[PDB]
Amino acid sequence: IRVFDVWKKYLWVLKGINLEIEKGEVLGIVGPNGAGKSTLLKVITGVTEPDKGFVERSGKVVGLLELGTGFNYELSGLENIYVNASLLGLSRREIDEKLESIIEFSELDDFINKPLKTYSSGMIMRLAFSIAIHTEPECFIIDEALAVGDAHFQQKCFRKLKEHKQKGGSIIFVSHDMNAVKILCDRAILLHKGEIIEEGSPETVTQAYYKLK
Amino acid sequence: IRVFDVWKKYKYYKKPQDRLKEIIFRKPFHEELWVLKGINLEIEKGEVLGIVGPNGAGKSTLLKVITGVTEPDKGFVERSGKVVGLLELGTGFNYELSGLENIYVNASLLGLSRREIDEKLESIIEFSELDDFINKPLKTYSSGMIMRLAFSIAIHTEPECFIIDEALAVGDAHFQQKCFRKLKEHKQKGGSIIFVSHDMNAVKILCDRAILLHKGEIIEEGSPETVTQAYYKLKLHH
Repeated sequence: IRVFDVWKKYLWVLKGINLEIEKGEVLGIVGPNGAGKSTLLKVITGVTEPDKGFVERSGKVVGLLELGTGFNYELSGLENIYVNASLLGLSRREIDEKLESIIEFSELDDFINKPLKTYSSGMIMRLAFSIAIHTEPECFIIDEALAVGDAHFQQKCFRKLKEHKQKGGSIIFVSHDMNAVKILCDRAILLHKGEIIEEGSPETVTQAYYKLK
Repeated sequence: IRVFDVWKKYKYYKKPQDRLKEIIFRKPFHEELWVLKGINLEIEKGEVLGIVGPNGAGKSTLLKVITGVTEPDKGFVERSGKVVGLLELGTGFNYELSGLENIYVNASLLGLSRREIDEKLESIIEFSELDDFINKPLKTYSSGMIMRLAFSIAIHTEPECFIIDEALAVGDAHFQQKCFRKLKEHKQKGGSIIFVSHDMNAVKILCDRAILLHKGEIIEEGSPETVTQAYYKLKLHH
């Protein structure tokens, strides 16, 4: 939710970053690839510790880095659901309530017992999406590379995202399509060399990015 | 390159519980299923071959035997040179290491020599378009930059065949074209490419010929029109 004066070095990747993601919000993060967007998201999700300052988050954040974490291909898809969902914080009771819905979402009911090694690359993405979309995290990190291979599958993923937004979820959108930002994002921010140059409505930020572009 | 009488099986426990019960009773309590049955195939240098089929047909397990990650239970596969696939892309990367340092381990694992790395090192870093960040460690790299780097190392190792699933290579179209241009250069240089997709239109235009894989066997093979037609005939009678 809230990022307060967070700093990260290795040179400082992030300098004086203050940010807040409110509930029910679709937030777009735009900038050069070299600006350090990945390091900013990692401090948010919590995989990277801020060198100076702090960030407080109400709940877990799910991003591409988390997606499909801990998968073991020797294990079955059904077995893999448990290990992935457990790493994402779902309780044993929660998994069983959602195991039925997760399998129906992936549409792998025929193949779910089969071990992951046999699955096609598309099937694995479909499975990891199903586990991730159901963990009910407070925030979702959506890079444009996500949602690839959607035989209308994106619509089911997109429909749950509307449900997630209505339930107080927050979404972070990482993409280079500014037009997409206006359509999906309630507000956006532009990141340059570890600092936020301009923030606000997606129209204002899209203008500023074009000024930089 | 050449796949002869390849067969591949796996254990199929009905319930996760049953994996326990087989420990207790000392008896197997699994199901043996064959991903690939009677797979005979040839890949000619300078060929774009399309592998189309249902997800269960076994394409992933078949591609994995070709790349060399999995050994066939029955039959054999012979390849003249290395094959690069999604599992290989960025294999062995350590994010704590620098982007330049990580290049060395990937190429060393992909078989490139210390001398071989250096000759093409200039173009590869210029190919990735990562200039100041090359000194920087991978952890700072964006997901795009990491994938962008991994493609760059793999695309120039000049393996005999490239396996391209359609979901793979997604990204900046301008960089995807850079990969597309190099693959055309790869084909001209005697390279062979394998195209895996559910887009028949993509298969028909790009693939010189194709095979249809269903239930672990090739039901129809040949010109892309016939195979794409055959794939439609298969979808009717299911």
